[PDB]
Amino acid sequence: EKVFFVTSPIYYVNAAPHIGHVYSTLITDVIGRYHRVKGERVFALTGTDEHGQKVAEAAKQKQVSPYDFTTAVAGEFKKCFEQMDYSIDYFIRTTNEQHKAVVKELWTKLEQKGDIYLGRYEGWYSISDESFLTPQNITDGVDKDGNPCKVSLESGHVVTWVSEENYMFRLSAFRERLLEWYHANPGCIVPEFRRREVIRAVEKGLPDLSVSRARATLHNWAIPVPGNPDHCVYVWLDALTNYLTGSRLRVDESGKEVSLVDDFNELERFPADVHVIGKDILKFHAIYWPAFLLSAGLPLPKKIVAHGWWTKDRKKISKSNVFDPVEKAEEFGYDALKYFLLRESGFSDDGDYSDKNMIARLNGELADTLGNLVMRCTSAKINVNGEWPSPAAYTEEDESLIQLIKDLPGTADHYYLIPDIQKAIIAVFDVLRAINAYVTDMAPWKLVKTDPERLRTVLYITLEGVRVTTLLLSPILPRKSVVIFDMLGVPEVHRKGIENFEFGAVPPGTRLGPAVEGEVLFSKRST
Ligand SMILES: CSCC[C@H](N)C(=O)OP(=O)(O)OC[C@H]1O[C@@H](n2cnc3c(N)ncnc32)[C@H](O)[C@@H]1O
Repeated sequence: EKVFFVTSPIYYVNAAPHIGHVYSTLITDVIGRYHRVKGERVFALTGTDEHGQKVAEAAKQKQVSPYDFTTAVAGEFKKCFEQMDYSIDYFIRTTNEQHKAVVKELWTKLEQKGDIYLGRYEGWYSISDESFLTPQNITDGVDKDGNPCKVSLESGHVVTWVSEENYMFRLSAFRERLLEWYHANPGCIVPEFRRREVIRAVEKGLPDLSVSRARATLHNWAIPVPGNPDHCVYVWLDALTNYLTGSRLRVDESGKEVSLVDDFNELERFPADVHVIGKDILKFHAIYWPAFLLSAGLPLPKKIVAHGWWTKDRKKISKSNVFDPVEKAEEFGYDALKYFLLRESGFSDDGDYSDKNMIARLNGELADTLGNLVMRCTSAKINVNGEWPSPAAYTEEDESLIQLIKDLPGTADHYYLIPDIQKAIIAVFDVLRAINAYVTDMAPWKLVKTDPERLRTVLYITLEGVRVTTLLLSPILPRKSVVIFDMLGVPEVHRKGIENFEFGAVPPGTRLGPAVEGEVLFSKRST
């Protein structure tokens, strides 16, 4: 047993944060959260990637030193993510000294086992992606200022030629072993098809990788290569090591580091259980990262979730679709927008954000299915005693609904683990819709007069239903799930832990929380 260790990719500090990074870190957060709700110990980890030519030149463009610039931008990121009301255990920065120590340690480790040598790289490169590309991965396209240039087929950004004496990691040595790892662990890359892509790529062949760069090129704004000040460590070998650094930092109550353990075992975090990333950076996480680790005698991660790219109104996120997530959060609600991001598309798909679409999913899932159920379920009209009634005899119809509620956890457990947050959300909302049909059917408004003894069995099942679903929706709706429980008057101990996935863990005679006359759970908006 280990600390469950979930990651978010650390982001380039060249520009303000947006929905893309909020999205990636939310997925990180939800996986971390669910596992905590399971009662497991967890370490979630978002951060910023600060070194390298991309950011270095981003600082030059804004007429200011990288030190001042990166600190400032990295600050916008901590602010955004604080306001997004997450629950991550650390915000890492590659400018941090303890990190640098680890990168140098890893570098040395790799050198030691003869898998780094001094070579050349003569080929293409995208500064904007800090990615080496082969000629097949570039095409003709327009420079800014209209000039003919070469653009990346992956990114679309400008690619410049590079002819440098660089340090080379022996990636080609590791293709057969990588291929075993992909096959030995047929669920280590999700969604499935993105796995297949990785395997096709590795099936063809791997060249050795340039893991250092000419100091000059980077504007001296990267971690030096050990034993050779003339070089700096490739931004990605630096950036990828952030996962190993967070696994070795010890953190205090204010979220600041205090110490860097010598060994990764001391904190029982490494290797990552889930590396949430974007499809755009798969090759580094699924080919490079594991290759480095094997070289160095380290463990490999368990799972890499590579997701799709958001767009707004089908047009791509605006360099020049203004998208402030914190405002859309203030507009519609923070849990509401978290939900929408997680529900509106799965990891296989390139989601398309639309205000009107979210108004729909708010008004017709959160408000009208979930919210609606709760408002009836807890009411002086139906629940005249404001308690949890004792169940009478169970109808077969009762037993059907219950079986759905008994099963619902085990199913969502798989989907959360896959991970597929979408097929875990619907899974719950299938059970919420059922619970709702049942109640319309049983007509408890009528039963309060005809058959109070039967109304006990109806109200109780509903309540336990609404409870087990809300419990399993916690990581999606962290703040509203607490409001739901408060209305239900569930004890705090029954809001966490697998013991409370059991049907009927809250016993009858439990008193409902106070009834506020205005209290609406989710607010129906204009179309
Ligand atoms: C070892 S980690 C080093 C990573 C490196 N520092 C880096 O890649 O920096 P970066 O800010 O350009 O990263 C872009 C990342 O943000 C998300 N993302 C961005 N745009 C998105 C969108 N439109 N939709 C969904 N997700 C998006 C997505 O996760 C993608 O990988």
